[PDB]
Amino acid sequence: SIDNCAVGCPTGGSSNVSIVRHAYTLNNNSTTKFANWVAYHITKDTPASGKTRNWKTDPALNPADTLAPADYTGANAALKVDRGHQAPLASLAGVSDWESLNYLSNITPQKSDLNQGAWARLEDQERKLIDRADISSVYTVTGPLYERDMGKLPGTQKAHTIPSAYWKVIFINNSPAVNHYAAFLFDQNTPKGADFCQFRVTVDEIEKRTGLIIWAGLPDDVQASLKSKPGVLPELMGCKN
Amino acid sequence: SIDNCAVGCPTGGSSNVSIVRHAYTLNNNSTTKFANWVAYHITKDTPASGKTRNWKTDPALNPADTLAPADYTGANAALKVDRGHQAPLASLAGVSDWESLNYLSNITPQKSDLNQGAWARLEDQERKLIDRADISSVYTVTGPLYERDMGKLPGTQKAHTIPSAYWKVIFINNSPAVNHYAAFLFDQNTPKGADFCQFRVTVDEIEKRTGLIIWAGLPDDVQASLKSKPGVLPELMGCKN
Ligand SMILES: [Mg+2]
Ligand SMILES: [Mg+2]
Repeated sequence: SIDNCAVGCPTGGSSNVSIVRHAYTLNNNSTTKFANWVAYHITKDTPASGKTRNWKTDPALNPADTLAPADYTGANAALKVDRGHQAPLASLAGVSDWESLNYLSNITPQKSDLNQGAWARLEDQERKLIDRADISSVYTVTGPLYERDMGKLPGTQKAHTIPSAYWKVIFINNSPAVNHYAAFLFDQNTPKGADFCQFRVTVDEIEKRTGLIIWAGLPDDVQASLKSKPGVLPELMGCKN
Repeated sequence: SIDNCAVGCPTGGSSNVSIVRHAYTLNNNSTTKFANWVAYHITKDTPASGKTRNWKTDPALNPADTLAPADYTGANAALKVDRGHQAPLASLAGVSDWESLNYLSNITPQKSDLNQGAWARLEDQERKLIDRADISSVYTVTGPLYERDMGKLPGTQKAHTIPSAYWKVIFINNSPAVNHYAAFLFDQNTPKGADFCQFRVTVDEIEKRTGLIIWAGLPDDVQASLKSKPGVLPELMGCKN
């Protein structure tokens, strides 16, 4: 009865079952130890400011299939990474199970310059959409790419795969079949001062680089036509051209 | 009240009053003798096939400010023009005042190869959008441009100005602030076999060329951002990239 996707959650994730919460729906990867995709639904009632960050192992997963807080010891000193959210805390922290935004199934080792720079500026504009009187929902899917070796967390002996990039696919209101949409993709090494508007892509490119089908309940002809066309939602988020 | 525009009818027309019908809202030009813009609203109840075409002077205008059927005599032979509709007959003739679609305020001398070629193929895809289950409206504004000398109807002594081009701006459902949109512009001499997908433009180009502001009730920030960005509605009409 919780629908975080509206037009069908993504197919193609490594796990056949996904975790469904009020905060998000997530598909875990027991090999990489990170979520393949995280889908969430911002409304006027979901943002909350100032919540704290008590990182915790996700209790719904086997502990061997995800990370624990200990696994991040030394990671910033070794790799210049932060504990980066997939589903964003401030946009969703009013939901009834908000503490799950700080479960490590919703976190990856994200380079600090990306986390605190363009990724954060995109989060801020994504959240600001919901303040518009005619925007009642923002539906987003976000996740990693795994395309080059980014190193290993020094604080764990677990096999894991740090992402090489992160993407976000967004639409407003009811469905990308009728409503504006956007897709963005950022390498881990994105400079801190980068403008997030320079990282617009198509949904098709993200699918091709992930093995996923996003918005998988849309009709075939809608998928074929809109997924290879960059959307115009970024123009409402301050972007030009 | 009949609202054929949803987000504000255009400003900048030469007439300070517009004619409002179920079939369309139009703003006449008493100098050119043709409408500056015609706005219309397709719903599932508006299409009707096979209607007849009794061209008639628009009774709501002064006859000196518009054409009469006699004014078209010899025009096809001399100029290779048709009596081309602005608001399209087959998309709208289910409404109660449908014969007004064949009033000459809704007609211009439009080259036959445009009327019967790319302009008709765009009309067909525009009308087909309303068959999609999630599309409940198509709102369109269309009109002429006057940018070069096109010659004169041979069958009249009235002063008039034949258009050199035609434009069409389309969105679905409630508002281009949240819903897909399109804009197209075609020279009179567009080849008969042209692909209408090759004539996509921005709304800003049409405004700068016409002197109008389309969708004039939108907030300033929405107008600035979307009017310089080509829309993605054409991808649902069969167009690629
Ligand atoms: Mg972050
Ligand atoms: Mg026609």
